Amino acid sequence: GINSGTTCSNDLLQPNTEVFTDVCVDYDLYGITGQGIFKEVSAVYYNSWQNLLYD
Amino acid sequence: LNVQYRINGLGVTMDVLNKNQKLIATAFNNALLSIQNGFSATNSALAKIQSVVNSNAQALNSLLQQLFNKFGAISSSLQEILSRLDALEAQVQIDRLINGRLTALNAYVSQQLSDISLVKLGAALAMEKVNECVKSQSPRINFCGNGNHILSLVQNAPYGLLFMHFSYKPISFKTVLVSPGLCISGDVGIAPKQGYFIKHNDHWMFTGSSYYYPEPISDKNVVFMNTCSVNFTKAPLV
Amino acid sequence: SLFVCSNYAACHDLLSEYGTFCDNINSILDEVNGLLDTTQLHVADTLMQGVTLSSNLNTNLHFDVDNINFKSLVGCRSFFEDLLFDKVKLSDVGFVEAYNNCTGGSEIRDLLCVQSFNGIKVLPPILSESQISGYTTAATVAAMFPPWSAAAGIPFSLNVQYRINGLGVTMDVLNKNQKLIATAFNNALLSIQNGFSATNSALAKIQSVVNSNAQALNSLLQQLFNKFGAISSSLQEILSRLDALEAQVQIDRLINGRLTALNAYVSQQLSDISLVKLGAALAMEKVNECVKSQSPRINFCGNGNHILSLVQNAPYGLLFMHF
Amino acid sequence: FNGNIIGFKDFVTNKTYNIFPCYAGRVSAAFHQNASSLALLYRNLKCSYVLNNISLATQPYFDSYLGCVFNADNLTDYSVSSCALRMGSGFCVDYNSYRFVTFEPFNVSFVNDSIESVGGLYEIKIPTNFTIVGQEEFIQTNSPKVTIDC
Amino acid sequence: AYYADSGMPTTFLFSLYLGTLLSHYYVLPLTCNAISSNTDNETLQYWVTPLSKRQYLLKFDDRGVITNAVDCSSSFFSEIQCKTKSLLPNTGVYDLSGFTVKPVATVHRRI
Amino acid sequence: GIFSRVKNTKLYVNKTLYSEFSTIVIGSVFINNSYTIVVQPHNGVLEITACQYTM
Ligand SMILES: CC(=O)N[C@H]1[C@H]([C@H](O)[C@H](O)COC(C)=O)O[C@@](O[C@H](CO)[C@@H](O)[C@@H]2O[C@@](O)(C(=O)O)C[C@H](O)[C@H]2NC(C)=O)(C(=O)O)C[C@@H]1O
Ligand SMILES: *[C@@H]1O[C@H](CO)[C@@H](O[C@@H]2O[C@H](CO)[C@@H](O)[C@H](O)[C@H]2NC(C)=O)[C@H](O)[C@H]1NC(C)=O
Ligand SMILES: *[C@@H]1O[C@H](CO)[C@@H](O)[C@H](O)[C@H]1NC(C)=O
Ligand SMILES: *[C@@H]1O[C@H](CO)[C@@H](O)[C@H](O)[C@H]1NC(C)=O
Ligand SMILES: *[C@@H]1O[C@H](CO)[C@@H](O)[C@H](O)[C@H]1NC(C)=O
Ligand SMILES: *[C@@H]1O[C@H](CO)[C@@H](O)[C@H](O)[C@H]1NC(C)=O
Ligand SMILES: *[C@@H]1O[C@H](CO)[C@@H](O)[C@H](O)[C@H]1NC(C)=O
Ligand SMILES: *[C@@H]1O[C@H](CO)[C@@H](O)[C@H](O)[C@H]1NC(C)=O
Repeated sequence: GINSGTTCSNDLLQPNTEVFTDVCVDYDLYGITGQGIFKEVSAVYYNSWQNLLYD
Repeated sequence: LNVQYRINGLGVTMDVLNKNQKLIATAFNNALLSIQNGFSATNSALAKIQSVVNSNAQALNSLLQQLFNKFGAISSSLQEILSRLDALEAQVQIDRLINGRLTALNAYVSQQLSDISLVKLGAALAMEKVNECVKSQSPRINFCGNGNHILSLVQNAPYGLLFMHFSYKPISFKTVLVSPGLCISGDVGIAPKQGYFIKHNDHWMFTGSSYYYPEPISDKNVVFMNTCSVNFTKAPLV
Repeated sequence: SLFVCSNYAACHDLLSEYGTFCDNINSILDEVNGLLDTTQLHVADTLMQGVTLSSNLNTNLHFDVDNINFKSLVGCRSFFEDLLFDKVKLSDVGFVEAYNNCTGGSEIRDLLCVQSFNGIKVLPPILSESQISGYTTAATVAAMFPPWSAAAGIPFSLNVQYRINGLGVTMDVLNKNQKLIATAFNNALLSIQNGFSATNSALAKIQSVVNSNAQALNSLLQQLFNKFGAISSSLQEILSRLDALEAQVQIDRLINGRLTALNAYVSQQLSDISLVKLGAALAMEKVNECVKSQSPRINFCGNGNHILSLVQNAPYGLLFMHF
Repeated sequence: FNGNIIGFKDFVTNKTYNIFPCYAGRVSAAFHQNASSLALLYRNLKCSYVLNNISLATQPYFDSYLGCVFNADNLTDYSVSSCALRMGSGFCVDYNSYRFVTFEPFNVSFVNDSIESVGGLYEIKIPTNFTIVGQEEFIQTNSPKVTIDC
Repeated sequence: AYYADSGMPTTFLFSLYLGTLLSHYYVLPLTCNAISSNTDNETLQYWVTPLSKRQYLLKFDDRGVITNAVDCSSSFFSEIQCKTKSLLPNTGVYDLSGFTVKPVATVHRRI
Repeated sequence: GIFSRVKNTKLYVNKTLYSEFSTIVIGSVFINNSYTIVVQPHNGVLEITACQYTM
């Protein structure tokens, strides 16, 4: 489960931050890394076990 | 007058169409309305421009997945590789990975060189078309329009030029008994520069090469000849 | 799926990660074959024109007018093209036949089918040469018989007479030697069919292009035998005496060497078919400025004072005869 | 010449061999939207040899000059004027099921008239109407100006 | 483990790392009085079909539901259609190379 | 792997509708080791007992 999952290494303590929308930032969403812009939207097709959307 | 003198060169007399200018004007605007409604149907030219835009769109789309191919490398996303391996362990795959990327790039610009060369030749062919049968009319058949091409006009197109053509093609025919070339009692040959010769009502009349019209024989519609061949038709008197 | 790796599933697994690239190569093959078929239909409808011939045609009863022979070039399959088909045996019909001999028996030196067994297949063209030769025969007899659709409604001897009007030659000496100049064309036709026994420039280029095609095929044959830095060249021995993880670098180095060889070959093929398109379009131009109607453009249809021309079907091209 | 194996001998009975390499790979298939079945073509291979390889197909075999065509009745009597599924050498298949009909793109109108100088004159079917028609054509003169950051 | 009582495609339940290769499957006997009731009522209908390595097609709709699946291994229409990224391919003459004879029995290299 | 296809056995006891089907065991050697897998239904709810107990 490379860079994805629940078991997080908290050796370097980083506080959990809210999603700063509409800005070009780097993200660490539960270990998922990258850099991009988040826009607050509405979706209804998501499921209980499903949490990520792919292109 | 331009199109009347132009179809004269295709072998059409002028006496009939002096009364028939109005209906061939309606033929002109009906042909324009038909080709304007011809784009409602998925014809070849729309298929050609859609093929061009889909071809280079698919080329630039195929450029994208060259980043996403596996190659010999363990992945295709270099960001998680550099967040997964150290800098010293990057070069064991990333140097030949970006080498594969650059081979894709120079291959792609080699097909770009090929397509720009062929579209330069297509531009040269369009140049030949527009300076030989758009701004003028050249004696060269089956090059601008198939059959008896009359003239052509060029309209603007996206990433090209649309080439619409006026062509002549009749709908009904008539059988006739004619002879190409003959001679007279003074052993002088009579042969049409264009058209044929019809014999009816005990006289030899002249016809055009594109429409049945018996014209009176003259000296201006004919090319002279010093002596006729033995296998040519012999016409008595004058 | 056959060339860079024949049948080995562990090899095909390492083919499966990079099969998008060879699928793109296959799409490149599909579009160059599409332009090949498109240019073939272009050849078909540019040789075709507004032609009408009389349906009561018999090539064996009525076959000559004013003592000029055409029985070499009269078909429906003419002797004139069949002489050239006797001069070279590597036709596509001969290719199909060579595929038909390679099903068991003799001739262990059979390069055409072991090319097919290694993967490369010379597809036949979508139009048979029989119907193309019949179309050229139909165009020629349209030029020779009423109504002269290919000769603008003018008899053939009258075409010769009206052309020699325009080349600075009077008619006073012409009216007494129609049979003499007819025998002059007959002797010219006999000379140009008899010249094909000697190795001509036309023979030089037709065996040059088919030997260039065969040389490119043989270059693909040795590309399987090239190392590309590996300790061997085929997959069975390196799947046998190695353990497929130390052989994985050998496998991917040989497949990328082979894929670069195919990239060079498809670049060569797209350049080659661009040359075919240009030569084909120039052939269209000279067809409709010589045989359908002569044009006042000097020293392009024939060197010197050109008079008239004829076109015969050829293997992988057209044969153009100019007078 | 190019390192290609040919044959061997046995060390026991001293008899030789010719190793012709075997055949692998299929040929092609044909499909239509309004059809539901498939048209199968197996060129350069014998129908009886194909049936002796694995088993007997549900459709009967049809051997041609090109090869072994399946699920299509060969019909050379009619000619398709315009086809889209080209089998090669002027051959095609189509759905109404799938059948094989020989293809020719063009033909001459074959006007029922004479051939020779009847009384020194000729029978020519000359036009009697005047009719024009526009013609649509496109020539591509420009390409989009792409670029890439290296 | 996957199940879906509702909805004809099945969905994820949980993963279970063991390492031990799983070898055998068996259905228990249920000591019950009469589920058939002298063959006038229902019965048990467990049906089974093995699985292996295959590549399939997963069509998604606008709501992300599996619409259709293509084998690409049984028929010749199983291929071509799925490699052309459609449930129904366009007209064309598409080549096939999905057969190899492999009838051999002896492979050795020796002196 | 295997695929199963189970029609529900809707037996209607009077005013108590049930739908109960059989029990399946999968495993390797089915002993006190090797993580034996037993899943059973109990009247509308499934009971997975996936543990390496005796058989
Ligand atoms: C897989 C199979 O063939 N199942 C049979 C099943 C077995 O043969 C048998 O019951 C198990 O015991 C052995 C090993 O003999 O039997 C079924 O029919 C029974 C016949 O034995 C049936 O008559 C049942 O008989 C009982 O007397 C009993 O307890 O055995 C009473 C029981 O209600 C009755 N079951 C009914 C009518 O459904 C069976 O159990 O259904 C037939 C199966 O196909
Ligand atoms: C006019 O031309 C025709 C057609 O060529 C001649 O008819 C025959 O022509 C062939 C070939 O030239 C000869 O072999 C035949 O002997 C000809 N038949 C006859 C009956 O002559 C025709 O002779 C020509 N007429 C003249 C006066 O030259
Ligand atoms: C792990 O380290 C973090 C500091 O980054 C600390 O807050 C946390 O209590 C530690 N967890 C333990 C000791 O279980
Ligand atoms: C193909 O080759 C074999 C072996 O030489 C020969 O017997 C056969 O006649 C050939 N086929 C044709 C059509 O000539
Ligand atoms: C034939 O084979 C035998 C062994 O089987 C061998 O000893 C002999 O040299 C071979 N050649 C001849 C010509 O007998
Ligand atoms: C197929 O069916 C459609 C729907 O009825 C119809 O419009 C079309 O003409 C048919 N034929 C082809 C070749 O698509
Ligand atoms: C169809 O093919 C068979 C053999 O494949 C042949 O015997 C028959 O003559 C063919 N039908 C024609 C050519 O009409
Ligand atoms: C020629 O064709 C047109 C087409 O509509 C027709 O109206 C006309 O009557 C025909 N005849 C003449 C002599 O124009």
